[PDB]
Amino acid sequence: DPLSETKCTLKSFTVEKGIYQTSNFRVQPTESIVRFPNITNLCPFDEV
Amino acid sequence: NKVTKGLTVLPPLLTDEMIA
Amino acid sequence: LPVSMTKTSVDCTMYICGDSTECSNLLLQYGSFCTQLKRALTGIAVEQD
Amino acid sequence: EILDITPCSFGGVSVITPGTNTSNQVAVLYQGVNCTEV
Repeated sequence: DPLSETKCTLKSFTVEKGIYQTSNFRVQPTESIVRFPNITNLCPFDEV
Repeated sequence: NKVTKGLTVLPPLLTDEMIA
Repeated sequence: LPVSMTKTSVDCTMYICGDSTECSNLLLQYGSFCTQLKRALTGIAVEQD
Repeated sequence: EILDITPCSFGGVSVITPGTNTSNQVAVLYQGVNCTEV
């Protein structure tokens, strides 16, 4: 929970009154994607 | 009127109305 | 007379690496540089206020 | 087609809390984020 996340950043088990910035919000990644143009102009292996 | 990536510009505590 | 300047804060991990996790793993070997910079910037902001 | 490589919705976080010697409840602040998007 955010309170424990605050303790984790301050490296302490007691937190004084105030406002503390701890970490950030980026929707985590998920997949891996690769894209390349259409595979055309194949080498003429058949001719040999 | 005469004055015009992990980096954040925090707004000031006192708004311009409060200073005025 | 200028009185206060721009209050700014830095996210050390996102600036240094962005969103690569193993790069942050490598940052974990560098200790508390990021904590020091965050403390300095927070002190600057509260000083402006 | 052009794909805007928006960085995975990233934003700073901040926890408002009284002293643990007083209470345990906390409040969370997401600066720079309209919270219809959270």
